[PDB]
Amino acid sequence: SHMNSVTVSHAPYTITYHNDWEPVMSQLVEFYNEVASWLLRDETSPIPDKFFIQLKQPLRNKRVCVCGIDPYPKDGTGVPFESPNFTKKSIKEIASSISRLTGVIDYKGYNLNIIDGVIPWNYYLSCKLGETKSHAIYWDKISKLLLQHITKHVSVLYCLGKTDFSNIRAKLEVTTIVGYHPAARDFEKDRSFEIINVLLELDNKAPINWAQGFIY
Amino acid sequence: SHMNSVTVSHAPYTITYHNDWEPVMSQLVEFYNEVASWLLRDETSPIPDKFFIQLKQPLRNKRVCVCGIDPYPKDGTGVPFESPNFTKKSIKEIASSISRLTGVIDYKGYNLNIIDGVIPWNYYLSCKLGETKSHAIYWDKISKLLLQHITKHVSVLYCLGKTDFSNIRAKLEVTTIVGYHPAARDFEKDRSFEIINVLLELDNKAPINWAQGFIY
Ligand SMILES: [Cl-]
Ligand SMILES: [Cl-]
Repeated sequence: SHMNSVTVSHAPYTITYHNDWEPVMSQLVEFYNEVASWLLRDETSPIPDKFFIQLKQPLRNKRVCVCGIDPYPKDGTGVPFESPNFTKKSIKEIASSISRLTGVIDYKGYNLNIIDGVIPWNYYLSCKLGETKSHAIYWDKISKLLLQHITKHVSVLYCLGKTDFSNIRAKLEVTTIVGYHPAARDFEKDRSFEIINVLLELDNKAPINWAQGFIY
Repeated sequence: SHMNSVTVSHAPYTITYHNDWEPVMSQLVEFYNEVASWLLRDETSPIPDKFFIQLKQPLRNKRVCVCGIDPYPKDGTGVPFESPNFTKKSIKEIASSISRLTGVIDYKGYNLNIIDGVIPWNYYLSCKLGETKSHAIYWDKISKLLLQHITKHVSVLYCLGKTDFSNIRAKLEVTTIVGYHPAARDFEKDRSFEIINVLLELDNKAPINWAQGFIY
C-alpha cells in the first residue's frame, strides 16, 4: 500500500520513509550507523533532520530522476535542487531552460519536487557547509544503494554534471543521460537535454510537464 | 599508437587485439584461463577462433556501442550482428529500421561493423550452439570488464533487449539507451531508438551515418 513507515538510527535518530523504500531500509540503517559519527562532526548542508526527507516520496509514481551529485554547499533544505527564495544558481538555470523550452515567461521560482513523475535526487545526501563533495566518502555505499533502488522504478536517469559524476561506481540490472552541470558556461545542450527525455519517455511512458515546477 | 598486439591463452591459444584494449588484456587472460575448460566443452557460436576477433577494433574512433546480449545461437562469425548471407532476423530488422530512417530502398545486406563510429558488441562472447545466454556464467566477469572499457571510449551505449539485459551488473564511472530486441513484435520504438542517438551525439560529438552499414 501507500503509507509512511519509520526506522530507528542516531541523529536525526528517526528516519520517516515511504513504503516504496522498504527493500533498502535495513541496509541503510546498517550503513548510516557505522558512518554517522564521522559525518555529524561537521556543520552540514542540509541539517541532519533534513538528510532523508526525500525518502518520503513514493517511487511508484516516478518515471524520471533528475540527479545532482550532492546538496547545495549552503542553505540546503533536504529536497534536492530546492531554493525556497529562488537565489541558487543551479535551479535558476534549470528554470530558464524550462522557461525557454515551454514558453513560460513570468514566474517567481521553480521546483523539480512538485512535478508529476519527477523525483529530484542528491547522490550524496550531505556535504560540509561550503564544500562540494566533501562528504562523498561517508555516503559511498548508501548512495549506490539508494540510486540502485530508484533506477528500478524510473525509466530515465538524468545526471547533471559530467566531471561531478565522472568517477562513480553504481547500479547493476535504466536509460541514463549524463548532461552538463546547470551552471555550465556555454545552453543548447542544457535545454535540449531536458527536451530529450520526454521522447525517451514516449517509447513507453507518459511525458513530463516540466512547467509544473514553475512557482508564480 | 595504432597497432595490433598479441597475448597467450589456451584455445584459441592466441588473442590478437588492438592497442586500445591493452588496459584490459592482463585481467582477460586471468579470467579466460580459469573458465575456458568449462566453456570449450560445448559446440559454440562462434567457433573459439572467432571469440575475440572484435578486439581487433580500435576504440579511439568509436562513439556508439550497439550491444546484443550474446552471439546468434547458430552461424555466429565473431563479429556481433553480422550475417554474411543476410538471413538472420536481428540484422534484417535493424536494416529495415535504417532503411526506413534513411530512405534507402534497395540493398543486399547490412553490417554494423562497417559504420564509422560504431562498434557492434556481444556482451557474452559465446553461447552453446542453439541456446541463447547459455554461456552467461562463464563470461560474467570478462563481460563486465570489456563493457567497462568500451563505455570509457563511447558516448552512447545502445543495448538491444529489455529482458535480455534485465539482470546485468556492470560498469562504474556513459549515456545508455536500453531499447527493444530487434525481433520484437510491435516498430516506431525500434526505429526512433536509432534516430535518437545521433541527437544524443549532437550534444558534443559527430553523427553516425547508419546507411554506411548497407551492402549493395
Ligand atoms: Cl540540494
Ligand atoms: Cl553475433
